[PDB]
Order: sequence, then C-alpha cells, then structure tokens
Amino acid sequence: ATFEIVNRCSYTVWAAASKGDAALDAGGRQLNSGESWTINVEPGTNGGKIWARTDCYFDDSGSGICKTGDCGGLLRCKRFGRPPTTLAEFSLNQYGKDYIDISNIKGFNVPMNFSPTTRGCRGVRCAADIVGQCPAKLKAPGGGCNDACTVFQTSEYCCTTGKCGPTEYSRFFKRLCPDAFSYVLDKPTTVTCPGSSNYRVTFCPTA
Repeated sequence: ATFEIVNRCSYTVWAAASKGDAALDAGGRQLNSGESWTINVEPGTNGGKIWARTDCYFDDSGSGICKTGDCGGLLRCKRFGRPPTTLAEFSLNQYGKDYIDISNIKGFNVPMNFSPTTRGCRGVRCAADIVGQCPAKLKAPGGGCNDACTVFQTSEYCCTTGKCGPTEYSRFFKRLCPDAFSYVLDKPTTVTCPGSSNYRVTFCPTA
C-alpha cells in the first residue's frame, strides 16, 4: 500500500512511520514545507502509525533529537515516537478490510488529515489549533499538547485497568477534534476502508 505523506505546514517536519517493533519503509524522512514523500507499507501491517516530528537535529549518521515525536534519536524511526504526537493509525488487510483513525491519546503536536486516495471510504481529520488552545497543565515545555496519561500517570487517564471514563482533559481533545480518539475507551472513530486501499497523510491540512 502506498502512503503519500505531504507537509502543508509552513514549518519543516520530520515524518515518521513505524509499527512499534520495526520501521515502515525507510521509517522517517525530512519534509520541508510543501514536500511530499511516498512510502510503501506491506499489506497486512497491523498497528502501524505515521506522525510528524518537529524541531529535529540529526548528524551525518542520522542520529540526533526532536522536540516532539522523537523515536530514540533516530532519523529513520524503528519505534514509536515520544509524546506529544498526533497519530495517523492503521491496520491493513485485516480480514479483507483496512482500518484507519487519528488519535490524540498520545497528545497532539501537528494538525493532520488522514484520507484514502482510493475509493470506498472517507478520511478522518484533526486540524484544530490544539496546541494554541491547550490547557495550561497539559502544555509540553518542549512543544505540543500532552495527553493526560503522559502528564499524570494515573490508572484513570492511562486506562490501565481497562476501566476508565472520559475526563476533563480528554473532553478538551474531543471538543477540538471530535473525529479523533481522545482517550483509550473513547467511542471509536475508526473508518473501515476496502482492503489494500492507498492513502495520503497531510500535515497542516487547513493551511
């Protein structure tokens, strides 16, 4: 499956793609404002994620650091990124269908639209100014808006016991972005697409 990653932000971002235990395609690449990078993800990929990283510095070997979404200091991500990270999530060819969603469970750093480039389903989007409107206690000094689990580490925010409800903090993310997961047990906003669909992830879509 192809995923065209487009950066419509006025600032550079370093795209990242991983399934947690391995990189997807090259795993990561710099995207200056306006640039597009197309990656290929193997069919059957379960639990894949794509996200943006901001304010990164990498050396010749591809090692360094990013203020948001850093994945073990690597340009080419092999693992998931450090919150806050707006997440485009997908599981492909799961019993004949693809499943996509956007999640704010790990916080928000950059606005995003995640849509299919093929027929059969609609896209999802979270493009509100969550960083600008972020509640004081969730603001990440390093940049972005942290999720409450990251900030407070409680069973309720982290939904560790599998028994949790919405919170004042999750409601903030849900209010700004109704179409993205605001907490672990949020009412699903996952879209079912035809198996083997292709997609486009756009950072700063309303730009």
